[PDB]
This record gives sequence, structure tokens and C-alpha cells, in this order.
Amino acid sequence: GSHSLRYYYTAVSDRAFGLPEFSIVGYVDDTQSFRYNSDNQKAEPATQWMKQKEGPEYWEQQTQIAKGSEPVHKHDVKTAMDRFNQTSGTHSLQVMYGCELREDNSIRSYHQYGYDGREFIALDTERWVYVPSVREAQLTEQKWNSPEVNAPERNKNYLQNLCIEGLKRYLSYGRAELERRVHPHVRISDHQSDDATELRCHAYGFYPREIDVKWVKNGRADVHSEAAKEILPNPDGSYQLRVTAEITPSEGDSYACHVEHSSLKEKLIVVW
Amino acid sequence: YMMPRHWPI
Amino acid sequence: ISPPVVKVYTAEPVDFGKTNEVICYVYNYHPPRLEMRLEKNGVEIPDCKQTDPSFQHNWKYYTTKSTHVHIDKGDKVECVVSHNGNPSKKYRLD
Repeated sequence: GSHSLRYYYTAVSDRAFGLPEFSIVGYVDDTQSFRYNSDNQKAEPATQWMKQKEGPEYWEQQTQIAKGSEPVHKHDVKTAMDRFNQTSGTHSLQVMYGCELREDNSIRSYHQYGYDGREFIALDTERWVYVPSVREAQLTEQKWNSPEVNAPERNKNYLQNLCIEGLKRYLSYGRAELERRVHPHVRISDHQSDDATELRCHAYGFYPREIDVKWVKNGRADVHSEAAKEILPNPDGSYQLRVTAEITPSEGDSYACHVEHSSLKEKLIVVW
Repeated sequence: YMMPRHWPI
Repeated sequence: ISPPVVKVYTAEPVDFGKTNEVICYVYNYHPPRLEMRLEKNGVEIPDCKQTDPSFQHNWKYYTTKSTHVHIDKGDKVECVVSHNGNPSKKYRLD
């Protein structure tokens, strides 16, 4: 139904292997789309369908926004530590924002800072003022909310415009590939024996991410057995799920795996 | 497009 | 601190005799410092390839690493993962 553009910033006080001090990825609704990091400071597409769609103009525009947000964030991680009295240690700061387009003309948005795995400070969407989660984000709350800075009215003008303008535009470019239904192969197996039997029900290769797979005995829902919905991703669009069921105490009789996915009608697979 | 910069915290 | 949840698997079902898209997906960890590698009988995998660590609305990072590797019967495939600089932990494919 709805579609979302959204950006994720991660900034750290000391780098490590794999991590640059600062880096960005932006999702367009499920696909990873944009990328930037502080080693070789450049904004890149991250998916074929963003390649060769916007000119050199754009991108250098984007690389400059990113090269500007980088130092103010390395700075903020050192400031945050100070409000908490920390001198040693590695520390992280995380930023999230995004717009959601939906329904008819409905717009929704969010913008939040997180210092370590804890929410620090965040924007109320109808009131349009930043509300801290913590004492230490009171001094931030006041700088930003003040008349002279007025960050609520600035980000409001981005969240209600540029973000959606850019969303609408990127949805266009990835139109052919974002709705694109691809549907599940399914491969039942049943590990081992002894008294009762295991029964794995492997579905794979599908898009979108959402599915439902039960084990049905004749015409009644079977049993839990562990994990629950662990829909795993593949390194394309595709997704994957496996449901297990400890069964036959001894009686037998016609088990079956009921898949229910957005490319279908029903789909039902029999025993062995 | 991504958000301009933001103030230092 | 939030320890990682490691899942290690094949794109398609496992088929001995041929190559396989070996995957391991690590998520729900914080902080983001994370080493990670696939091996086969101890021999590290000559193929590499890793998606970017992002994070969820809970602030907890995830990432994957994939490889095409040939698999016979027997031979263990393993995904070794380390979070902070803590000793590596080994996770077998099935």
C-alpha cells in the first residue's frame, strides 16, 4: 500500500575494521538504493535501477550534503559523551529520518537521534517540536526548538516536500522492479525418525517479503515447533522461510504445507 | 534527496 | 550491549556436487563493531561480498555475507563471527 524513502546515519567515535567513522545508507522502500561513507567521500547508487537515471549534477549535489553532515556528527558523538561523562570507550551516534506516502495523498514522517542503542531525542510530527527522551538531551531540545534556530520548521519543509518529491521520483525509476511479483518454489523434507518425525517446509525465491506457511493436518492447523517467522533475505530481492513440525507420535495421515503468498490463489503441498 | 545538515547538538 | 543473532544458509536448498550461494545474516547487534567470515573445512572462502551494515527502528544493526562455494558430502561449512573484539564464534550450515 504505502511506500517509504528513508535514510540511516551511523557515526562512531573510533573507527574499526569494516566501519568508517561515518556512513549513510538510504532505503527506498525495501531496496537499499543509496550509499555513502567517509572513506572516499562519494554518494553512490546501490542497486542497478538507480544507475544512469539522474545526471552528474545530482550526486555531486548529494555528495556535498553528505560531506557537510559528516564533521557535524563526529562532533556530536564527542559532545554526547560529554553530557554523560565519558572519556575512554568507543561510542556511537545514530540518525534516522524518512517520509511515507500512502492511501490517497497522506504524508507521514519521523526524525530521530540515538546515542548508543538508546533513543536520545526525537521530533513530534503533529506538534512540530523536538521532545528529548533523556535529561542530557534537554540542552539540545532548547537550541533546536528556539526561534533563532527553528529546526522544526526547517525539517518540516524537507519532510513534507523534498523527501516526497524525491520519493515520487525514485518510485518512478524503480517502477518495473519494486512491485514485480516473483513466487515461491517449495521443497519439503523430513529429517530423521525413531518415534516421531520432523518435517521441514522450505519456501524460497519469493517477492514481496510477506507470506504465510502453516502445516495443516487434513484440514486443521498444526504445531508451533520453535523459531516462528524467520523470513530470511537472499542477496537479490528474494526471501526465504522454513517451518518445522514434530509429528506422528505414531498414527500418520496426510500432512501438508499451506503456502499463501501475493502471487497466487492458494498453493498446497502434499506428503511423502 | 537527503536532509541538508542539522545543527551541532 | 546486545549480542548478535547469526543465521547461516543457502539461497536455494543444499545440493551436494555443485556450487551453492552460501549466506549468513547477522542482526540484532549493538554496537556496530563486527568481524565476519565464511570458511570450508577451516579453509577461508575465496569469494568475499558483504552488504552494508544498516540498522532497524530498534537501533540494532544487521548485515549479510554471501558466496558461491562448491560443496561435497561431509566437509563442514562455517560462518565465524566476532562482535566488539570478543573471541570469534563458529556457526555451521545445515
